[PDB]
Amino acid sequence: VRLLHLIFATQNIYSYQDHVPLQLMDFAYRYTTGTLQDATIYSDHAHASNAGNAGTNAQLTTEDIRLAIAARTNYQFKPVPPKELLLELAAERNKKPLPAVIPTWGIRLPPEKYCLTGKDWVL
Amino acid sequence: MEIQQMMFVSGETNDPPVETTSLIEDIVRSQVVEIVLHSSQTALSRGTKSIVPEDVIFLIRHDKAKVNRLRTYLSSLKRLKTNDERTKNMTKEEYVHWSECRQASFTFRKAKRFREWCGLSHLAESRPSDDVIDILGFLTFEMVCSITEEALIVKMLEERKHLFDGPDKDVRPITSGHVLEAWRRLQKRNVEKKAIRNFQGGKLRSRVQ
Amino acid sequence: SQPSLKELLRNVGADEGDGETVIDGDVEELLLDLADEFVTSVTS
Amino acid sequence: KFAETSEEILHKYEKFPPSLTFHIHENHYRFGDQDGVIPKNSSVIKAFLEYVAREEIPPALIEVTKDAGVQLYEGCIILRIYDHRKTYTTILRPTQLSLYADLLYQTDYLQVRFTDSLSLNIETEILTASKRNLDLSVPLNPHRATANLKPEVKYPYYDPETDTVVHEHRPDARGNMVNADTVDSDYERLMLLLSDRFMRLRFVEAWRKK
Amino acid sequence: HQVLDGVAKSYPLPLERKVIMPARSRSSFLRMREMFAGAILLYSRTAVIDVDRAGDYYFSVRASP
Amino acid sequence: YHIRQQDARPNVIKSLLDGVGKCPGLHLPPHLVKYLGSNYNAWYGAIKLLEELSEGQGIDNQKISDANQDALLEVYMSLQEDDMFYGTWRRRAKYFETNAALSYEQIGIWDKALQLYEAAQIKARSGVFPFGESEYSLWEDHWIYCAEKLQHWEILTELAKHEGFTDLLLECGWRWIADREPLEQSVKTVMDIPTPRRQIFQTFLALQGFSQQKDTLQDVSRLCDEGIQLTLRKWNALPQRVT
Amino acid sequence: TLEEILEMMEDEEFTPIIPDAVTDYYLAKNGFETSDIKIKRILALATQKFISDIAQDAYEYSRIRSSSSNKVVLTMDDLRSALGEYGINVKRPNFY
Amino acid sequence: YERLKRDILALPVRERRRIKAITRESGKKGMVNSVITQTRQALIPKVPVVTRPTNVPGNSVQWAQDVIHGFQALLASEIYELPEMDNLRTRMTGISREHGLIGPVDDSVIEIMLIGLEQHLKGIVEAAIDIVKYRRHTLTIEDMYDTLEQYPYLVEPGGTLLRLQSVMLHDED
Repeated sequence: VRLLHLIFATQNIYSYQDHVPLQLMDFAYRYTTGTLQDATIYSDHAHASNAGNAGTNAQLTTEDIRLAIAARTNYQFKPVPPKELLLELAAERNKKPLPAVIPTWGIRLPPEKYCLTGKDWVL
Repeated sequence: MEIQQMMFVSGETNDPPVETTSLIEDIVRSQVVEIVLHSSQTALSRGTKSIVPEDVIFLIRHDKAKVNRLRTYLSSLKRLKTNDERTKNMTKEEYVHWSECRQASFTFRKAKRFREWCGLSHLAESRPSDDVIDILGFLTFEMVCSITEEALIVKMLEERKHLFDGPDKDVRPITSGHVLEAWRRLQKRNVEKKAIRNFQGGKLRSRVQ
Repeated sequence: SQPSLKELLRNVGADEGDGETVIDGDVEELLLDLADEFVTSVTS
Repeated sequence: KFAETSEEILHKYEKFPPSLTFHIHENHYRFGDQDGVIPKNSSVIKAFLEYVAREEIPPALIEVTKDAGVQLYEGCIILRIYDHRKTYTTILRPTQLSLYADLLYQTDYLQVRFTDSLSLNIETEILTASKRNLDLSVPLNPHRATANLKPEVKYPYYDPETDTVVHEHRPDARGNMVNADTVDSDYERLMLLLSDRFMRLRFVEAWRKK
Repeated sequence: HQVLDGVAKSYPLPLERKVIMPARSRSSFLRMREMFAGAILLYSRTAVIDVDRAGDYYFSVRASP
Repeated sequence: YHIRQQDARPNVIKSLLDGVGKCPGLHLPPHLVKYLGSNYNAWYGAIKLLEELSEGQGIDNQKISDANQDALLEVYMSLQEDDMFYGTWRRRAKYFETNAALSYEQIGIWDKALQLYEAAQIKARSGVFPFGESEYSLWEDHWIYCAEKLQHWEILTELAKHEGFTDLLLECGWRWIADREPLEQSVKTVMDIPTPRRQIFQTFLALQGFSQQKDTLQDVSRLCDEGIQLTLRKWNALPQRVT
Repeated sequence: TLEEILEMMEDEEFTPIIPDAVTDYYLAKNGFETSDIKIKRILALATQKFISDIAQDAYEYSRIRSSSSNKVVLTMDDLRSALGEYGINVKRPNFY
Repeated sequence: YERLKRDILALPVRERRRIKAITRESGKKGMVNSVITQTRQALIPKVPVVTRPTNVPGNSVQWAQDVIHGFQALLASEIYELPEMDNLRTRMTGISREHGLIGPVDDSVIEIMLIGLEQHLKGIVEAAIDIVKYRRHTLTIEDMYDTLEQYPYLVEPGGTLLRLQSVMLHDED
């Protein structure tokens, strides 16, 4: 799609390979199918389905779509930078002292039985 | 689920209260409605409204096939032999009760209420046959027998003068938690050969048995 | 009114019979935290 | 006149009370004008005391401390502890989480047209530099950025018999050893069945004032 | 022509974003917060959401001292 | 056995609790004795047990001795003897400001009684004295007992605005045609678990709705009929001699 | 058993369809070197078996499609179904 | 290409639709897209306070005493056992009021939730057991990190995995 090239133009990336637009459009189709599918399930849920209790009539307001998307981003879609979590977590790590030692001009390795000894693997 | 309580007795064990039997009733109903959902969807995707046996046997598509074929035609193994050999016995009509459960499945005659109690609003333009009703009877019976086996297994894995009012004839084996653990166990996810996409993220899938 | 810990130990004593006794301070805390996160997300 | 030091902040910045006084008498915990008292509740005050045995202000003081004091009460704190077995004081400082909290409570007003990610970012480029006009930017020569004095080493050698040898530090934990730490009056409990065991002064002291 | 280049300034948005915030961190924070709040000076710094017209993304604040 | 539904003449609980007190050596828990004696019958079969534990020997535990005294002091309050209520309290209480205010209150001058309660709580609140869990249910409840004996009904209006319970329904109610709609729904939040007091609020607003024609007559006859039968059940739970 | 299975991989009697060179490349990609030949043939074999399993899934799901009791093509519906029945995710292609 | 691209885009009749999308959308009171305000507004407790234009039913006034009580519970991971009903109920009321609902949780929710929980954890530990031994052993933290590297679809990311990669301490310390 030419409009996908137009959207590429926003990020200064005019060097595509022409498989990307097919692929990303396929992707968005898949994604929105799933989205407005489970939103339709939730529109059914407000319409109180089981093995025969009532009908199924579709409106699909925006709230249902919002629900169907928040569930997806519950386990996907790299969220806002979780800075505070990382700050406190890293303060918990950044708490116990350095070793304050001298291996005296070499490399200090972990002890063997934590080192690997990359021999030819064998039974 | 009087038939299920009889079927639960047929497997091995006795004395479920109403709780476990209503729960098992819900279990079987859910399994079966899912089966018919999938089979109807597949047929209509092939482009036919009538529900058929070829889809449903392939819907199981597993060692689940040899036993089902025998049930239609009429209309490991050492353990099932050894346990039955241990059972061999008589009196107070010992072998007699065994038969009751075999010929009191929903497919025996009561096909109508078995069809109606489960979902039937689906496929309003068509209506399935009684052959599939008998089939479902087979599947429901096998499911009840399996669930009971796992419940007993987990139960076992857990491990003065008489006052004459305790009858010494009452036992309490089976309850909600046992069946729940068993039905977790049976949802062994897939053989795990169907969840090999090991390093990723996200998941969803339905399952039977 | 009514006349007034063995949940995890029962959750794990019934998994295996060859010991496999987990350690607190390293493993158990992980699991408790996972459970907490699960309940919070679900009820939300 | 650089003053971004640790011990000097306590030695010089002294003899004035913008502080928060603590109070201890071996059973309760208190600070400031507190109507109530805190017992040995490890859910809270041990989280506090963990920090205060170090020199970090916890992240959470800031917003109440800000709305309470309009001035002459911030930048850092010192805490006034006094036992009843003396009086003692010791200093606490920021951690970059306190500083990020100093940006949060600014977000409860003017959430729109505020260019948050821009303005509240560039704010730190000025603040962080301004807090710290004492950095130690001074090199020193290694054996690696000159020549004629590259040293010798004898750990990564080649024995004639054995293949090669290396340097690998030394624990005391062996194999098949103990893994880690452990997994962790009923007459009175029977004799206390069905036991189930100053706000109304607050709403009357206002009316007695009126 | 260039009118469309000048117009193409969409600035799309999502609907909802996640925020990675566990129970433990915010719980300790809020706990110590209301402790100090009741000690020095509900009265804490809280949001206000209406039972209706929710589903929005930012809400106002009480800011009661 | 649900309500262990005897609730009849010399029944099982009365005959079991009065058989315990005749044998020394067993010492049934005091808040169960208070519950069994009040709910079924045999009040005086319960004071035989809650005085046997208090006096005589000591039980060699402070937390069994204080839970006995609280179980005793709401038996005396239920049977409305105050002279044994106010004499068990000041035998027990530890401050001086509450041994003064309890004794200025069973005499009956309620102006020097309330002053010694607000001067009792300021002996607390960062005072060094520990003051107990009970003796703090005496300060905040007999400040509001004397402040409603003295008829200060505007001060404890704004007090009961904040907590919010039957005390708001009682003082703001009687001290109903124009403010009926806030009063009617606030009754029905507390009209469950009914008592002989709460039916008088339910009946009276059904009567002043009949005055404006909002409520029909017949309903006040049914509301007075089913309410009297609850007043009957509280009379039958009391001892035989009229006190 | 198991020990026969590495008695057998060594000689030419059982040499997986996947050539030794390609598996060596894919071992190396995901980071594994060893101067044994058994193990590489074995991972070859397991992969061969897994693809055979999706093969039979496709065969049967094609056999259901019409006339239970211009040649065969394993199309996107057959694949959509079998890959789905696994854990392989949804194939929702499109046009326009 | 850019000029020719815009000309070809004008070749389609959607040049008019392209010409109209010049404004700033989200014609609402707002949809902020920043970070810090998302965080803060997703950190403070909310309060479901209600209007009353003509009548807002429910017959049970909204409170935020419940939210404070919910955030104050001795939640899991301090204690050594999965929470019994009461704790979980106290925590939920808090979350429901904090999101903008009203009415009390009805004592069946807690139990189904416990059920799903213990099922979850049995799955996880079964995975780790499938790691360590093929067919007297004892399990560690590293095996659980291994299995949460293999199978991460089990746990939702955030909060704990980052915390998991900050507890892997070395032997001497």
